[PDB]
Amino acid sequence: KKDYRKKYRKYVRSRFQCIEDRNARLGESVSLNKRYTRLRLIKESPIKMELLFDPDDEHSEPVHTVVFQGAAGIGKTILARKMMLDWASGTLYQDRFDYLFYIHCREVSLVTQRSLGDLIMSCCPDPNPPIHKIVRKPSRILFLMDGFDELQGAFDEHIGPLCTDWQKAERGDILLSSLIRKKLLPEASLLITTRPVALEKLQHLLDHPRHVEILGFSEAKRKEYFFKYFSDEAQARAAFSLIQENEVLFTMCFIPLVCWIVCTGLKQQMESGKSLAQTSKTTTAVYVFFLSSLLQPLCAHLWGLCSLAADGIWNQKILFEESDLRNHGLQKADVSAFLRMNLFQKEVDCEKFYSFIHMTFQEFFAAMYYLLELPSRDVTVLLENYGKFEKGYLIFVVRFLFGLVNQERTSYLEKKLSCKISQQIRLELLKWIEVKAKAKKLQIQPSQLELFYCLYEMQEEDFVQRAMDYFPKIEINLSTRMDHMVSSFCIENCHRVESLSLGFLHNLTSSFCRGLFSVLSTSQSLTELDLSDNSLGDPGMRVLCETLQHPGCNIRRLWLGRCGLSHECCFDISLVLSSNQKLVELDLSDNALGDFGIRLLCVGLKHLLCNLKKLWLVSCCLTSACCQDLASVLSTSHSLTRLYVGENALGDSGVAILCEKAKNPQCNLQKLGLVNSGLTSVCCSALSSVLSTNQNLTHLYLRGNTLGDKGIKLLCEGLLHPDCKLQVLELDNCNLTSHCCWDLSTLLTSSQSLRKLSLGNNDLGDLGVMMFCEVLKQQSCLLQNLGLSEMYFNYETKSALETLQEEKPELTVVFEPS
Ligand SMILES: Nc1ncnc2c1ncn2[C@@H]1O[C@H](COP(=O)(O)OP(=O)(O)OP(=O)(O)O)[C@@H](O)[C@H]1O
Ligand SMILES: CN1CCC[C@@H](Nc2nnc(-c3ccc(C(F)(F)F)cc3O)c3c2CCC3)C1
Repeated sequence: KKDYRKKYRKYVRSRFQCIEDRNARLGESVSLNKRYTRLRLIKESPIKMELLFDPDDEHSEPVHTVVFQGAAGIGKTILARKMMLDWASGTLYQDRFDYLFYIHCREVSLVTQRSLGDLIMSCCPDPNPPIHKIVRKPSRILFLMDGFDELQGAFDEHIGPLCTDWQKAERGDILLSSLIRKKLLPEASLLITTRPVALEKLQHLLDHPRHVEILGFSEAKRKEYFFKYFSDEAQARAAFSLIQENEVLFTMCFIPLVCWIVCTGLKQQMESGKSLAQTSKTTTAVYVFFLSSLLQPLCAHLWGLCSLAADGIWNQKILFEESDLRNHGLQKADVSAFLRMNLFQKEVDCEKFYSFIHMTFQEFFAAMYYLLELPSRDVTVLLENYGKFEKGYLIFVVRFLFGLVNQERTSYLEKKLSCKISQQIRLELLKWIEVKAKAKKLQIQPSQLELFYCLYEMQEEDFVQRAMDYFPKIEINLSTRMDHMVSSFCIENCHRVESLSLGFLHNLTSSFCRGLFSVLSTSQSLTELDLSDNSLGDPGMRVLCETLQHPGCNIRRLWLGRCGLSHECCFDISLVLSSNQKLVELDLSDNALGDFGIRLLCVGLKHLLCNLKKLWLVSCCLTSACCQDLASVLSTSHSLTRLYVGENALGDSGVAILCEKAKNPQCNLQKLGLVNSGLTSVCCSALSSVLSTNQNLTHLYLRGNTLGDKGIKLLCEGLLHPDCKLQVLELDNCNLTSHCCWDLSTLLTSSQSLRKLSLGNNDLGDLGVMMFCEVLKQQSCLLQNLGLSEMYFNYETKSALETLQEEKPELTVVFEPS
C-alpha cells in the first residue's frame, strides 16, 4: 500500500553521509559531507553537475551512458557519492530518476555467478523489494559503477553469451558487460567512474558514451579545503602557510587525496606539540612522510603488512577477511593501531571486510615489499606485468618503487630497507626505462609522460641523466600543472634530446606555460621544437618569442601549427627573426596571418642577419595585397630559399608580382610552393620568365591551380628554354586535358633539365599516355615518378604502362593506378 520509492530514498539519504563509509574518523566523529569541495567537470568546456545525460543541441540526441574519468585520488568515488546524496535529498535529477543504484566495483567480483540482485544488494534492509513493479520500468533508473578499474579478476570485452534477462544468474564479467553495453535493461542510464588506464577496455563496450573529465582543486578551493579541515582557523592558517611555501607540495595538493594525507599528517604531529615539519617534494615523499609520522610514535609487523598488500596485488584482492590477516601474523594488534591512527579501515558499513584507505596506499605497501630483507619478491616479474589490467596496471607499485630507491635517506621506517636489494632494483629499473623508451608505440604502458613521472620521483641526478640518454625524442601532452612540473624537471635535465613536441592541452591563453618554455631556452642540444595542434594563442606566442631571444636558445626549427596566431602576435615573431641567429625553419601554417601580419613578418625577414631559409605560409588567408612584401623579401633576402604560399586567395597579379622580383638572376629561391594559389593561364607567362632566368629554381609546385591547356603551353615555352634548370615539375589537377598532351610529350623529349614530372588528377587521355610511353624510350633524362596519379585507363594503356616500367628500368616509378 506504500510507495517503496520513499523508503528507498530515505535509506540512501541516511547511508551516503560518509566520505569512505568507515570508522576511525579522527575519533569516529561525524563525517559532515558539507566538507565536500566542489570539483570542476569538463566535457571532452565546463559542464554542470546536472544535465549530464540530457540531450545535446544537435538533433536533441539524449545520452544513456556517461563516463567520468580522472587520476587516482582525484575524488571520482566522492563525486559519485555526492550525486547519490543530492538525488536522495531531492535536488539532483528530481524528476528524471526513480532509483539510483550504487555498485561498488571493489565489492563485486567477476568469478561468482549471480542474478541481477544488485538492485537488492544496494537497497534498504528489506530483502524483498518490488522488483517486478515500478523498479522494473526502463528510463527511470540510473546505475553507478564506481571504480571500473578496481574490478578484481581478468576482464575481457570478447564476450559472446552476454545473457540478457535480469532474472537469470550468470558470471560477473558477463553480467557487467551486458549492462555496460545496454543489452541488460535497455534504456537504463549508466554512469561509470574510472581511471583513464581502463579506457582500453571500456572503449569496446561503451559504443556511444559521453565523456567528462574530473579536475582537482583550484587555488581558492584548496584554501577552502584546508580551512574546513580544522576547527581552529589559526591552525588552518599555520598549516596552509607552511604548505604554500612548499610550492611543489602545494602543486601536488591539487589532488584531494594528497591534501588529505598532508592535512592528517600535520594534524597528528600538531597535537604532539611539533613545529609542523614537512619537506616532501615527491608523491613518494608524501606517503613516506605520512607513514613515518603515523607509525614512529608499530612497525614491527610492517613486513607482514607489506606482504599482505603485495599478496592482494598479485592475487587480485582489495578486501580482506580476518582469516587473511591472521595468516600474515596480523591479529588483535595492528588493526586497532591502524584505527587509532587511520592507516587501515574496517569499512564498517554493516560488513566484515577490511581494506586499505586507498588503492594508492595498498600499492605503496606492495612496492615497499620489494625492498625489504610471498607472491614473488622479483622486480623483473613485477615490471613484466606492468601494463596488464589483470594486475591493476601496477602504476603506483612501480612509481613508488622508483621513489623508494635513493641514497638521500634517513631513519624512520625506510632504514629497514636493504642496500644490496635497492642497488639491484635501481639497475633493473634503468634497463626497464631503456627498453620502454625505445619501444615508442601507442599504449597505456609507458608512453614518454609516465616514464617521466616515474623518474621525477627519484630525485637523483646521475640516475635521471642516465635514463634521459635513452630519450632522443620527447612527444608529450600536458594536461595539468602536475604534468608541467614533472615535464619541466625532466626536460631541464636532458642533454641528448634533439626533437621535442609539446601538445599543450586546455588547462592555454595564459602565462601558465611559461614554466616550461623557460626550460627550453637552456637546452644545448634541442634542435626541433614542435608546437603544432594546440591553442598557443597570442600570449603563448609572446612568451615563446621572449624565450627564443635567449642567447642560449640553440633552436633551429620552429614548427608552429594551428596556434591561432593573429595580426598583432606576428610582431613578436618578427622580433625573433631579426635577433635569433640560429633559427633556420619557420612554419606559420593555418593561422590568421592576414596581409597586415605578413607585412610585419617581412620587415623581420628583410632584416640583416636573418638566417631563415624555409618559410611556410600555407593557408594563411593571404591575398594579393600582401604579395608585394613577400616579393620584396625574395629580392633582398639572400638566405630565403624555400617559400610556400599555397592554399591562399592569391590571384594572377599576386604571383606575377612575386615573379617579377623572383626572376632576378641573383634570387636564391629554390622551391616555389604555389600549391593552390588560384592561378590561371594569364599569369603563366610570369612563371615562364622566372623559370628561364632563375638558375637556382629547381622545384615548382602547382598542385591545385587551374592552369589549363593554354597555361601549360606557356609554361612549356619557358621550360623548353635552354637556360631553364627546373628539376621537378608537379602539376596535380590543373584541369589539363588531351589537347595539351602534345606539348607535354614535347617537353619530355626537349627538356634535359627535368628529372621528375608528375601529372595528377586530370584527364590527360590515352593518347597522351601512350605517346609518353614511346617518347620516354628515346634516352629520356626523366628518371623519377612519371605521375599520372588517380588517372584511370583501358586495358591497352595499362599494358603499355606495365611494359614501360619493365622495358626501361631507368624510370623508377611509372605509378600505375592499380
Ligand atoms: N570534494 C571533496 N571534498 C573533500 N574531500 C575529498 C573531495 N574529493 C576527494 N576528497 C578526498 O579524497 C579521498 C577519497 O579518494 P577516492 O576514494 O575518491 O579515490 P578514487 O580514485 O575515487 O578511489 P576509487 O577509484 O577506488 O573509487 C578522501 O579521503 C577525501 O578526503
Ligand atoms: C594517468 N597516467 C597517464 C597520464 C599521465 C599520468 N597522469 C597522472 N598520473 N598520476 C597522477 C597522480 C595523482 C596523485 C598521486 C598521489 F596521490 F599519490 F600523490 C599520484 C599520482 O601519480 C596524476 C596524473 C594526472 C592527474 C594527477 C599517468
